[PDB]
Amino acid sequence: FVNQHLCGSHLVEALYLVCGERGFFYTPK
Amino acid sequence: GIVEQCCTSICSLYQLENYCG
Repeated sequence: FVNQHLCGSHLVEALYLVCGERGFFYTPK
Repeated sequence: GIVEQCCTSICSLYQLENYCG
């Protein structure tokens, strides 16, 4: 699921699933 | 940043994991 174009909520979802308990930062600029 | 790497071009795990805590 990560090796595609991911935008907006789809990107945030991928960071959530991959990062897990590590958390993450989303900085779209 | 993430949008240029993962939205306007094809994302990767390597790149996503740079944004994990």
